[PDB]
Amino acid sequence: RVSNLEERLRACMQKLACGKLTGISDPVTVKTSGSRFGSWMTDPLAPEGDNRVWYMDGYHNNRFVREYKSMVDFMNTDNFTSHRLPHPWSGTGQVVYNGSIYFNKFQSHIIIRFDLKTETILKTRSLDYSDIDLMVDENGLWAVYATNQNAGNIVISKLDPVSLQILQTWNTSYPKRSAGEAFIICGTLYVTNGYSGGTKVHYAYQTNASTYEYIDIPFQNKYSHISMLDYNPKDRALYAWNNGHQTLYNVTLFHAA
Amino acid sequence: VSNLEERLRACMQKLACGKLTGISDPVTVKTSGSRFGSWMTDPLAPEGDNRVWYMDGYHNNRFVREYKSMVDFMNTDNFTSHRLPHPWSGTGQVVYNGSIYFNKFQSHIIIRFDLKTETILKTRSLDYSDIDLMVDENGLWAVYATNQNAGNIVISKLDPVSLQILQTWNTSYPKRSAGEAFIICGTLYVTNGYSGGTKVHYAYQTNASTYEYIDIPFQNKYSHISMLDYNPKDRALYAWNNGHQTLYNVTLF
Ligand SMILES: *[C@@H]1O[C@H](CO)[C@@H](O[C@@H]2O[C@H](CO)[C@@H](O)[C@H](O)[C@H]2NC(C)=O)[C@H](O)[C@H]1NC(C)=O
Ligand SMILES: *[C@@H]1O[C@H](CO)[C@@H](O[C@@H]2O[C@H](CO)[C@@H](O)[C@H](O)[C@H]2NC(C)=O)[C@H](O)[C@H]1NC(C)=O
Ligand SMILES: *[C@@H]1O[C@H](CO)[C@@H](O[C@@H]2O[C@H](CO)[C@@H](O)[C@H](O)[C@H]2NC(C)=O)[C@H](O)[C@H]1NC(C)=O
Ligand SMILES: *[C@@H]1O[C@H](CO)[C@@H](O[C@@H]2O[C@H](CO)[C@@H](O)[C@H](O)[C@H]2NC(C)=O)[C@H](O)[C@H]1NC(C)=O
Ligand SMILES: *[C@@H]1O[C@H](CO)[C@@H](O)[C@H](O)[C@H]1NC(C)=O
Ligand SMILES: *[C@@H]1O[C@H](CO)[C@@H](O)[C@H](O)[C@H]1NC(C)=O
Ligand SMILES: [Cl-]
Repeated sequence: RVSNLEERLRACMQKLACGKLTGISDPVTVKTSGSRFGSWMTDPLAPEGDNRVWYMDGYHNNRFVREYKSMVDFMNTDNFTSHRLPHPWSGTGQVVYNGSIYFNKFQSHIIIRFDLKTETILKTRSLDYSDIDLMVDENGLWAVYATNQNAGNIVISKLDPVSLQILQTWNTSYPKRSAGEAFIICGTLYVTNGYSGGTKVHYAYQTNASTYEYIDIPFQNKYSHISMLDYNPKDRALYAWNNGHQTLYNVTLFHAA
Repeated sequence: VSNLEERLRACMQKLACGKLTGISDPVTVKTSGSRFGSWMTDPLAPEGDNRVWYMDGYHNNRFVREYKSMVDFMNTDNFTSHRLPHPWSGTGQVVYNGSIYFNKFQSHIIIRFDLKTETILKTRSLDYSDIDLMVDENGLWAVYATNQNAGNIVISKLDPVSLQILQTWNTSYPKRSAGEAFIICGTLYVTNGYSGGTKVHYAYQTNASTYEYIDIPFQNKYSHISMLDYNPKDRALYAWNNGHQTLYNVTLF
């Protein structure tokens, strides 16, 4: 199938162009709307003709997902379609991946896969261990959280996007309490210092080698508070919810291994 | 489809790249030919095309043996011979994308010869086995020594169609002292000699334009090696070992 090879080729090229984070560009304010907390994103596996933006206000008591037709439509207008999820989410760490929205069920360790076209829950899984951050990079679906197994320290888990089974789990040394926002680029989890004030990326955990090291990659916090910061492997950019603002960070990568 | 299948393979191979860390014990594929020669398979060949190309001698020969597959090559002496328009020199030939790239007899002339049409597609002279052509995950290469470089090995990235020199690197390694050499993921590995206890002890990364001396031993099973080339498709070192056809498995990192 031609459509299949084009998917495998695109995925391969993204992995081939993988690097380690060295620089974060200046943010471009996409839109100014919503409350203090929230999330906005696009589907990294969406077809070329699919540039839809998915938008979710708040980190609690909300079932409604906004669907904008395009990126330009999301900037200049407010014409969107409201989707009512069967369950409200918790936190701002959900992702739209391959036509489905993956989110954390309100006040629970339960991860839900919800098909946005069929309007149907496809899978439901509890970790039994924004408390849970779901994210996607060049390698697939991820889950970032914390356990009492660790000393409250951040935990990474690779998830099968269909069965939602944990494929592999990593222990980190970074305590979630002192953790700002986080994002995974090319299998390596980057952790920021805080949510408010001046923000920098000062922690990096490579999952391929199970090693961590302390870095220092500054990026201006254009506004007071950052409630979401997620990486999109297709755009090679950082999606951010910045205190009622939707901002985009360009990203540069340098590496060979 | 067929184009995407090849673009996917080219991408997957590049993704699995890494610097050489090990060379396994060789496997004797066949015992034939004179003391010098070269044998290979087209890295950009379809899955149904497992043909083995065979070139006996290093001086004034113009006949290439074509075996239908690895099986027919290993277990049979049934082959069809191709007559090249010009004799080659040395054992630094490569069969790339249906064409044989060889150095014209006693010259700096590289000839691209399509084996199906039996025609010469391109002919180019360089500035200067004197010229060794090889293929890795990145395409076609030319390795030799120049006059500007103090007899040191010189790498040139070639355009497989126009035989144009895209980029040139000058190593710090004298070709006279050099044994056989091969390119893996844009890095020239140079052996210590053709005979005795052989080992890879020089690696030049063309990407960073840097070099480092190493120590990667491998079994020179039949004492003398006149050909040693890397094939990015099956990730193995092809070798003409003193009238013997051998294969080395390679581990990267
Ligand atoms: C994303 O989801 C699509 C389906 O929406 C997957 O497409 C399937 O691809 C396989 C072969 O790769 C086919 O056998 C299936 O029939 C396809 N599904 C459908 C419904 O046609 C695609 O593989 C998914 N991609 C990832 C990375 O999970
Ligand atoms: C993450 O860390 C916890 C604790 O640091 C690990 O749990 C330990 O597991 C070992 C055997 O694997 C036991 O001997 C210890 O008694 C456990 N300690 C605790 C406090 O539970 C856990 O296995 C680690 N997981 C991963 C994936 O690294
Ligand atoms: C190997 O040879 C084939 C055949 O000539 C090349 O295929 C050509 O690909 C280009 C674009 O990639 C097309 O425009 C041509 O029509 C193709 N040729 C034919 C005959 O269909 C292929 O590109 C070559 N590969 C390399 C690496 O040189
Ligand atoms: C290089 O390694 C490959 C894989 O280990 C070898 O291919 C295997 O050959 C054995 C026979 O001893 C088979 O049982 C395996 O099934 C083969 N593997 C595959 C993936 O088909 C290959 O023979 C080795 N070649 C050399 C020259 O060492
Ligand atoms: C990122 O850089 C690209 C290339 O110049 C540009 O097209 C794009 O608008 C930039 N995006 C941001 C958010 O700066
Ligand atoms: C070595 O290569 C560099 C890079 O192109 C070039 O400037 C220099 O002249 C070369 N030296 C010799 C001796 O070839
Ligand atoms: Cl990767």
